[PDB]
Amino acid sequence: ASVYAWNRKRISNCVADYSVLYNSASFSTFKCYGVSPTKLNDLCFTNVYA
Amino acid sequence: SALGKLQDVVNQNAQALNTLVKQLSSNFGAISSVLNDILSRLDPPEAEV
Repeated sequence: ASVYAWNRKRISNCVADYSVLYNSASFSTFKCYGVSPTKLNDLCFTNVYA
Repeated sequence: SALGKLQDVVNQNAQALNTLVKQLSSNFGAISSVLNDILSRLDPPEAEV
């Protein structure tokens, strides 16, 4: 979707494996602000909005 | 209330200790007031900050 009509997608009740997401080498941009990118595999979240 | 002086000493010490314990719940401008949260959340560069 475009910028003005940005979609909000609920990610919940799921087992998250961010290791494979981080191991990808075809990302133009990659940065995290409020949490370390490699620490997402230990913490537990909910209501993850994409 | 005839024994007010001793009770005031006890109460002053109790309030001081309670305030000292309560100060651990303040983040002092950090993202969290809990060290463990920052340890398990952040990258040591800014975790140090």
